[PDB]
Amino acid sequence: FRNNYDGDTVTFSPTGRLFQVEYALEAIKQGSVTVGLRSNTHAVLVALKRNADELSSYQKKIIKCDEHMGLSLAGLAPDARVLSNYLRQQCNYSSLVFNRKLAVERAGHLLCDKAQKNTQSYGGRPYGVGLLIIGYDKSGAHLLEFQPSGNVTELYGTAIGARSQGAKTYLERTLDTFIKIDGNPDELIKAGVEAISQSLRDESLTVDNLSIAIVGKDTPFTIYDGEAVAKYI
Amino acid sequence: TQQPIVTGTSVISMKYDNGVIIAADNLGSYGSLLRFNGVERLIPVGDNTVVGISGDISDMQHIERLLKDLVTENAYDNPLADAEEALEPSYIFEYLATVMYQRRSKMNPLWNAIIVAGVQSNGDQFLRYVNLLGVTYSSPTLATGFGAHMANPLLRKVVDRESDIPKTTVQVAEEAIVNAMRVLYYRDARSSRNFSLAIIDKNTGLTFKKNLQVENMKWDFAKDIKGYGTQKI
Repeated sequence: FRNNYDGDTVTFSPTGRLFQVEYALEAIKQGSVTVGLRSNTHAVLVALKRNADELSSYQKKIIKCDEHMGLSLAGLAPDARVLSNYLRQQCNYSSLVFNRKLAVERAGHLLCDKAQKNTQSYGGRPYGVGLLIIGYDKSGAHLLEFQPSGNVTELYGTAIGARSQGAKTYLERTLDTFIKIDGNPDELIKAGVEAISQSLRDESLTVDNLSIAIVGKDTPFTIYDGEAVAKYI
Repeated sequence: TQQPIVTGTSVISMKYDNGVIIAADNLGSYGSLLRFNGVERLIPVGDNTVVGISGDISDMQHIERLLKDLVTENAYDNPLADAEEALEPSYIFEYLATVMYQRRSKMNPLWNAIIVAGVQSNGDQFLRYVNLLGVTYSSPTLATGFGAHMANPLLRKVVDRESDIPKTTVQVAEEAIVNAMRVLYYRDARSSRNFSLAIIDKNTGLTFKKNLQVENMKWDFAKDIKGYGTQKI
């Protein structure tokens, strides 16, 4: 079975599955956990940075795309660099040509279409990384979940990566609460850090291990690492 | 590189306390031949913007097609197309300016002079100019071609600087514009008596007036003029 239909992205299995895409999705599950959640005034990204040795640094997981948009990654870092770069350009194009800030919803559509092309043609390969996009545009705060299959969804909160299921259940429980944490960034963040620690197991979030990002009403997308995240541990 | 063939003359405009006014006659000239008379040179985009075009008419019609497409395109996968994500006057202007400058940079201009009039979503008045060279500028009053020489002087007696805007009513402004159109009909050999006038108010919305006519003209004093110097009868 599978072995005969998983040679490339241009082959459908007898049950209508695309294995190369499913294998790419598996690289996400092997990636470190990251969480995202929003209220009506702010959107937050929380990520657990992974290190190789105790002599190495913890690889960044959050990338800024514009003053009002950013994302967190889980899976192949290089693919995240390619995709975030494409998004940086799309945000750029929107500002230069229409003097308009790119709608988060539109960014999701562009990402979906870019990923899709790599699941229907020969020679290419699907992107092997998951993305959580947050932003504040003309219709408020937003959170998107991007999958290499091309499926992009808008949520109040979510999580991807290994053991991501813990945080996801916690968020699906805390909903009514954090969704109302308006005009209070520090609270939304703590709400996110609590969600991520629901997927811990190995260790505990430290200072050079935690990474947070926020965007909102009067808050440009900014990234907090190290000492700057101490007050949340 | 080209040369204009069928052309539209002046486009005049100014801003008042609650919005902007723009007008242009309905003539399409062919050199000295006043060839076409049912030409509308004021292009409404949505209900918050009006684009007035002078210069080559074939290029004007092309710009018209471009604008209708911007509207269609903006409505795609956009559930907020008639609300928060509707086209803003500033987006429309930046787009045209971009196009105008790229075309002159390829030595193949759209032989026009354009004025984009409208009201932003936050109530701000929008008035900006762009021409075949890609040159852009804003002012309380704007006029192209002949109107730049004869209309701006009359319109600037009403609004000479920024602080004069809030002190100016729709009635005063429209009166000034209408008088300017009459003056242009007196001294511009490529003008028409019929014209269109549009008002974009942050409260009353868009008011598009068609088939206006220059009225209250003074010609009687002509009976007394005879000869060119010494002739008495």
